[PDB]
Amino acid sequence: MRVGIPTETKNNEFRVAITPAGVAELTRRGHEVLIQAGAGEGSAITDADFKAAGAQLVGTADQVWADADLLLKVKEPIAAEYGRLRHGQILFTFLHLAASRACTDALLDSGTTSIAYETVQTADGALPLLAPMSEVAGRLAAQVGAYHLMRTQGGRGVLMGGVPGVEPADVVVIGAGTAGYNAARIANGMGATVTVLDINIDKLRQLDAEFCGRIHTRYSSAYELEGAVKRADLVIGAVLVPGAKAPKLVSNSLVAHMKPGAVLVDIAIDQGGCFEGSRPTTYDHPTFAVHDTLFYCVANMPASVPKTSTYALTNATMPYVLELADHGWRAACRSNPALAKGLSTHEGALLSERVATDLGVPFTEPASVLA
Amino acid sequence: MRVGIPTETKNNEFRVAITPAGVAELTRRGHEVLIQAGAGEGSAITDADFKAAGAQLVGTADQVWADADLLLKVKEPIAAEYGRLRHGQILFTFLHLAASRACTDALLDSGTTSIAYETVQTADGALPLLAPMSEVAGRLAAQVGAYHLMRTQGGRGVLMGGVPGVEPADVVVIGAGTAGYNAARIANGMGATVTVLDINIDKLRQLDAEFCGRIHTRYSSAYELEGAVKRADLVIGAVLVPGAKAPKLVSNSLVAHMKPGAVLVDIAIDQGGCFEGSRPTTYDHPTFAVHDTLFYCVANMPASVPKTSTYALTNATMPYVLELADHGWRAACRSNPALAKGLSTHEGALLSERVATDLGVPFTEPASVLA
Amino acid sequence: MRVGIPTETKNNEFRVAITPAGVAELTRRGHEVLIQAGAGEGSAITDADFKAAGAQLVGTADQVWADADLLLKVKEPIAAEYGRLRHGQILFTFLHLAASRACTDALLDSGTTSIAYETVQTADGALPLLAPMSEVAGRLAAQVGAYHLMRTQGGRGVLMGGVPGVEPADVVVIGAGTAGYNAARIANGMGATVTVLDINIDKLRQLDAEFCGRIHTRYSSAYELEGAVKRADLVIGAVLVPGAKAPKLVSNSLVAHMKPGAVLVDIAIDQGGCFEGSRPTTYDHPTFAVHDTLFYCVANMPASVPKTSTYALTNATMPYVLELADHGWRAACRSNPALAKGLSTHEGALLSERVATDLGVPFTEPASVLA
Amino acid sequence: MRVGIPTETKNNEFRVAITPAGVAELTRRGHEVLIQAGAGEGSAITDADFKAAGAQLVGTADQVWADADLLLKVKEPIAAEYGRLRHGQILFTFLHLAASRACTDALLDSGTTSIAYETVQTADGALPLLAPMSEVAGRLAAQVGAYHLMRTQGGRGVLMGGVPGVEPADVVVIGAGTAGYNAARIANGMGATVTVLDINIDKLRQLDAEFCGRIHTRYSSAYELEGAVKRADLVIGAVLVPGAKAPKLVSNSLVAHMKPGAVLVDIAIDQGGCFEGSRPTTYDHPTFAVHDTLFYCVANMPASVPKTSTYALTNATMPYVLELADHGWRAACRSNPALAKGLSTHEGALLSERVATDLGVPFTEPASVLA
Ligand SMILES: NC(=O)c1ccc[n+]([C@@H]2O[C@H](COP(=O)([O-])OP(=O)(O)OC[C@H]3O[C@@H](n4cnc5c(N)ncnc54)[C@H](O)[C@@H]3O)[C@@H](O)[C@H]2O)c1
Ligand SMILES: NC(=O)c1ccc[n+]([C@@H]2O[C@H](COP(=O)([O-])OP(=O)(O)OC[C@H]3O[C@@H](n4cnc5c(N)ncnc54)[C@H](O)[C@@H]3O)[C@@H](O)[C@H]2O)c1
Ligand SMILES: NC(=O)c1ccc[n+]([C@@H]2O[C@H](COP(=O)([O-])OP(=O)(O)OC[C@H]3O[C@@H](n4cnc5c(N)ncnc54)[C@H](O)[C@@H]3O)[C@@H](O)[C@H]2O)c1
Ligand SMILES: NC(=O)c1ccc[n+]([C@@H]2O[C@H](COP(=O)([O-])OP(=O)(O)OC[C@H]3O[C@@H](n4cnc5c(N)ncnc54)[C@H](O)[C@@H]3O)[C@@H](O)[C@H]2O)c1
Repeated sequence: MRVGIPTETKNNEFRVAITPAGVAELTRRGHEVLIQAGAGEGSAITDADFKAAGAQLVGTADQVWADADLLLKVKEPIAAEYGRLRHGQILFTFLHLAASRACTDALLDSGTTSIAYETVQTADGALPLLAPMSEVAGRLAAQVGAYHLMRTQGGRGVLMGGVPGVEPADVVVIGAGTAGYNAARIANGMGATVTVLDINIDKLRQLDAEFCGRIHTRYSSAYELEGAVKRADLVIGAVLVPGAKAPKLVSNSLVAHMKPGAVLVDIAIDQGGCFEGSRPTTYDHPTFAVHDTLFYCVANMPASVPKTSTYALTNATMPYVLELADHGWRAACRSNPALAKGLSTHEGALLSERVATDLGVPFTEPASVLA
Repeated sequence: MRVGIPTETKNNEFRVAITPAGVAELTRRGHEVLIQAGAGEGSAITDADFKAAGAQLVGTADQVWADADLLLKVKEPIAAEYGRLRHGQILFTFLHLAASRACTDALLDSGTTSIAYETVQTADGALPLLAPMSEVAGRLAAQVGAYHLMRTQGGRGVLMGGVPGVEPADVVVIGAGTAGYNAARIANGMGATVTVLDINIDKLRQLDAEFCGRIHTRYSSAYELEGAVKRADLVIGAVLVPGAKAPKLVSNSLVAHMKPGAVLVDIAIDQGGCFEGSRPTTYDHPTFAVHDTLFYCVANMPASVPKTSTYALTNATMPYVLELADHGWRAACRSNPALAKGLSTHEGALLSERVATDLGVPFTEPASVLA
Repeated sequence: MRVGIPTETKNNEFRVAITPAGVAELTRRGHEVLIQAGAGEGSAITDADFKAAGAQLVGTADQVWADADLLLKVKEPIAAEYGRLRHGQILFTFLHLAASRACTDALLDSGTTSIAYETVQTADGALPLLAPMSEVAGRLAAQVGAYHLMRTQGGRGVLMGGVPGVEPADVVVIGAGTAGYNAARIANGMGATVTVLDINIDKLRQLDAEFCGRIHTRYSSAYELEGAVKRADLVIGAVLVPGAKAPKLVSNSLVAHMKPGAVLVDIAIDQGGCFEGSRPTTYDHPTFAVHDTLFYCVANMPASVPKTSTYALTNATMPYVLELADHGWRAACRSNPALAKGLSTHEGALLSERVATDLGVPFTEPASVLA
Repeated sequence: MRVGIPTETKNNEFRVAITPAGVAELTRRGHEVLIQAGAGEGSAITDADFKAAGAQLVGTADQVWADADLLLKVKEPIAAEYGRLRHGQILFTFLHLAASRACTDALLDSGTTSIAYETVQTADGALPLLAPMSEVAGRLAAQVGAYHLMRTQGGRGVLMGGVPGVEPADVVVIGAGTAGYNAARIANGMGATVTVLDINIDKLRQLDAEFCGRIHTRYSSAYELEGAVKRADLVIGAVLVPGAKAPKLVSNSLVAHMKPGAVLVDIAIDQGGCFEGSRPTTYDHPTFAVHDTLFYCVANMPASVPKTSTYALTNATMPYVLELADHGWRAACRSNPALAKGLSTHEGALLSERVATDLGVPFTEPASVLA
């Protein structure tokens, strides 16, 4: 089997979907690894480091996409890449299909077989391949939120943690999962007063236990959500139902009642946004205004700390990459139920129910492709 | 007596030297309070809020400077203000005289009588008027340091706290006083591994006690400083000898051997900078490069979070402002040795020994002006 | 049924496989309990204490081995005990068969039926009978490691926790399971800077959550493993694949590049050792040298704190002892899949797959012995 | 002035009274530094390291003692060194004179001028040169106490921290000063339940605040002392009255009522011992028995971790060494009242009142030697 990794083309995307250690393991097992030259440059991995591990460097993107049986990526295919999608080829990357009909249609029309990092799910309900990017983004959201709270950046001009005698910032985190817990933890470490909302009370119990009383928890009812968002300096949206679109929890009329200069960071923007006003932005133009608040909506957040995120991602992905490479996609998916649950696309068939329900028709096929 | 507060004119300076509560106290005691129109706008204090407390609003800066016996500021007089300096007037603000020959010269030449906030010193050695601004700055340094470590900003692209399985950022703080303790505390809260250096072992003992083992402490010898700074992702300089220039502890050749994309935040920039390459910068152009590292040297740091810092500052200054207004400068200074230590300038005489020795001649007069 | 407990014969083994409370439960249910006189003396349990609970005291070891249907021990049979092994007898103890061809062969040849404490495994993957001994050994490892770091015992002469102004010891723990978590917790409590490595990222996540940032986590790749071990003063090997031999993770060539006087504690020595140079030692001669480092390799660790470890063990084992005594071995194993997983040996058949593949041939039989 | 450092001669004493950084400072100021060849070897400081800093290496001890105006040591002169004591020479070291009539007499008869590290005391009551050795010894006491609690070393066989479901060791620390606070902190970090006693309630308050409820505090009356010691597994004596002999707080009759295998560590053994049965031991024979308990009585404790303790000591002593070298002993003592408090001996006169009243006659002279 032939494994390809191309350079990420999305705006400011510095991650790469493999490191030399991973190349070494693949080649040890007799697979060939093709890598677009310069693909690891964002993450400070030279073409030479890749070579030394047994990779064949290739001059252009086109030659990675043709040739490769298993295409490993970080982000979803962008428009300019739709034409590179092949019929007898496995695509393994973050897809976020429920948020992009165009990407979904491009996968279905090309007949490619695709597996989403973010829907790979173990029996206990964890998402081990999203988890590490949720950790990075949760932590990032508190830092960038803290920074944009300065007057100098258009925020209301309060210091996260206050100083003795003077009140700290008021931070609300919607969602007590991986990203939410990490956002809350960092925000609390900077001295903010932190409140997190979720519909799952057990998630609130764990948070309550972990910090004794320090992080406040509220049940995420409409009343309770409005009360907290109204008073907040910084709101972080970190909500998920694993493969689904993402509920609109904060309306524009709500934001109209917020303190001027408040900042809202929508981690749930890949996947759709959990604020009504959310729209994907980029690291070049990260923010925009909604009634006197400032919105921060970068899809692709982990990309700005590639030294951390590249390693965090590939430590998690490799064992699945190896299962795919050794056994081919079906069989890997028959042996590994968590990998099966990541199956999204095959020969024009939409294999994920949540995506299908949210996208209107398509219509599912379950996993009678697994025969 | 007549108390004047003008609008701050330094770049991006949003603080104001008094709040309504302070105005009300002054007025209740029979003093007149003159305030430049719009002085509190940066801090969200309206001209109307100031009136309600008993202040006379004045259309121009010039009328505040002429007329006021006691002039309250936040920052030092800047060049455009040198001509406003008067002979029979008390100026109470942050001066940082050892770092500016020009400003010292202008104070001497005008015959003004000046008290520096930053050299008001209690018997125990504390600096109660600097302390709140060192708190804000120390906490800001960690925040802005974390942000500039993103590849997106020119930094090396590591997340402060790392994520499980991946190392965190390596933070070194030079100086374990108010600013350095606070920078250390926030850096630690964001999950960084933190080392602080000082020549004062007792300061190191306190920090060791407060965080059990969590914050590492190193005795600040040349060898220990070089070792730590070489390995650092973020270096925060927080050194002071109370009225003095500030030693150059980190040489350019040392920074030549640092990791590419490291960031150095020099909180000791007012006062002169403790890195050899430091130079005062502004919120409009905060950073610049030195051999592949990024330097951050905003004099003026607390200005960006005025909602926090204006209150933190005036909570501390008000009792001293009251002593000055009720009794006049000599007598206030005869009564309160902490105030006497802040005496910098009177009728062409330099009253501060540290400033004097550092500025070359001038030559001290001690406080036989207190008669 | 008749239950026998002999005196432990291994070097410095002070534990006993049962306490008076356990004897009393067995007796209440109509079983006979035979105990070698003096078996509880290492753990401060007198012959009289055992009598009061309903035990028959027996003068010699031989009479316990013959006579007893269920033989409860703490350690594996040693060579002088091979001749005591009988055909229609249940042996329940720590076995570690993958580390001893001889002990395995002796059980096979004797036809005895044996269940290993260390492979009794519940549905969630936990090893409830190993666990309390991993807690003791993990906590012991940090203690004894701390001690042998003194120059006086051959170590490099650094204090675990340092003192303010001076760096602490650098501790690496390989394996984030029960013993690793416990070693890290105590090492950290003593002020050391602690890094733990594992291939299981979820175990890294738990450890990151429990101590906030305080215990560092590193993904266990060969590169990360080398980096960390090279810099360490104390290395603790706590790696564990349930019934298997144990990977050699630290080569002799690697130890040759370690700081002189470093100490390596191999908790995984029962089971084979995870350092290349490891070899079982005893409490009489616990350490030996390997290239200027000091190895500590006591199989048997919990034996030195029997007041703690005898109770910790028997609190966990008793419910399983009761099921075996009441129902006999098959039936107990038919009803309790956790107990079935501990089945090692019966009438010349090796019942553990991991042991079988590690020992070369033998060849498995699965549990068609359960009929 | 000429400064000499000889090799420490006490049993297992691996510390050295100076480091290369200290030699370099002395040399820079125009002083001569003479060092016995091999003096730094216990602390891994080579003869070459000392040369590079400007030191003259000397072949024998005798030549350091003759020749040197200022003689810097770590331990007190031992008997084989009494003949080396000279008239016009400053001795600066740990003395513990109230515990040795012989050493005192030898200093008196020789006419030497001696300053004790342990009685150098600042205005606030702190002992800055003792302090770093009390930190090391306090942390060591918990480590070595933990170790000797193993049955394998004669202790009762309880693990410091217990394990879930089983009780931890019960630790009592007598004295809540530097060593006591440090012993408690490490004991607690290892999971023991820790009670500390002192007659100074404010020290009890500090310790209650620092650990919230976690470290128990008891007022040290005879009733409370007996109650706590009777129930303890580990007792640490850390009591300290600055220059005095040290009260016998724990009688032999009391130890007769202790649990068998209990361990008593007498940190206050330099200075005389605070247990009736205490007697100075060495690292070669650290322990002895007293009524079924085990006593640990190493005078000299910090010597086993010289990598830590040499730096901790010399970081504190250097500024005082510099004052002595530059100005000579009187003058240094006239300028620095803290140094004056360390004055012990001059031309046959005993200058310490506490030592004098404890040793019976001698008789004080105060510091009319300072003229
Ligand atoms: N592109 C990026 O920069 C990036 C990176 C990582 C994660 N994310 C996104 O962050 C979001 C959350 O990620 P995660 O891994 O923490 O998910 P998670 O599965 O761990 O947590 C989701 C949590 O949100 C909660 N939730 C669902 N509906 C809710 C509601 N109506 N009100 C309050 N809480 C609700 C759930 O109960 C759950 O506890 C996802 O949309 C994910 O895609 C984005
Ligand atoms: N303009 C601003 O944005 C701003 C605001 C606040 C404070 N500051 C500056 O921050 C600096 C720190 O102020 P602070 O209140 O924390 O001071 P502080 O007096 O409380 O502490 C300073 C510490 O530096 C240590 N130090 C002195 N010399 C040293 C050396 N050579 N090596 C290592 N440590 C040394 C001292 O021992 C002391 O503990 C000052 O320069 C102050 O002016 C700037
Ligand atoms: N005889 C004794 O004194 C004594 C007592 C108790 C336990 N032990 C030994 O301690 C060892 C650890 O036991 P435990 O109960 O903690 O086991 P555990 O299963 O709870 O955890 C072991 C950990 O090792 C990790 N691991 C496996 N392979 C790894 C790899 N190659 N790199 C890094 N990590 C890896 C696993 O992921 C797991 O998290 C076992 O060998 C056990 O027998 C010895
Ligand atoms: N040689 C060594 O290895 C070594 C090293 C360092 C310290 N020490 C010894 O440790 C002892 C403690 O030193 P330290 O630096 O912690 O002293 P310290 O002065 O900081 O504290 C000693 C404490 O003992 C308390 N104390 C005095 N009388 C008491 C009484 N009768 N009952 C209860 N508490 C009482 C004091 O109140 C004080 O808080 C000293 O003897 C010191 O010499 C030995």
